[PDB]
Amino acid sequence: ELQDIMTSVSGRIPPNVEKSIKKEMAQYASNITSVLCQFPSQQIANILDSHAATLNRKSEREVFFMNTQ
Amino acid sequence: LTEEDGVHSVIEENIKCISRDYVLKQIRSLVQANPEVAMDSIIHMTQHISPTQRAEVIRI
Repeated sequence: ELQDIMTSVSGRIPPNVEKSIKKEMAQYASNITSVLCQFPSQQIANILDSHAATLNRKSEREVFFMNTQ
Repeated sequence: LTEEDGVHSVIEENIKCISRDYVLKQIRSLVQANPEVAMDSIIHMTQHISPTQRAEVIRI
């Protein structure tokens, strides 16, 4: 499902952040079938919010806010 | 400070032991606030030493 949205949000995208998430889903794939694999939800979100840290001074954000939504 | 990348002192080692001790206590406190988490903390903890680690627990 995070694939499927991420297939459906190839645009609207910061490729840096995309490269981060798409890497680490890739490494959901690497760490899956372990007894101990969880999604690093908080990591991706927080990272994204690094880029909220950088974007948010501008109100430039209603496509972006609603994609980050 | 003469021996860098050589024969080091044990006072240095001792200081490292306190560092070890101090980190360990931090964790004690940490578990104290949130003891329920150990297992999940452990699954990752087991990612290392694990077969032997299974040996003592299985002993238990």
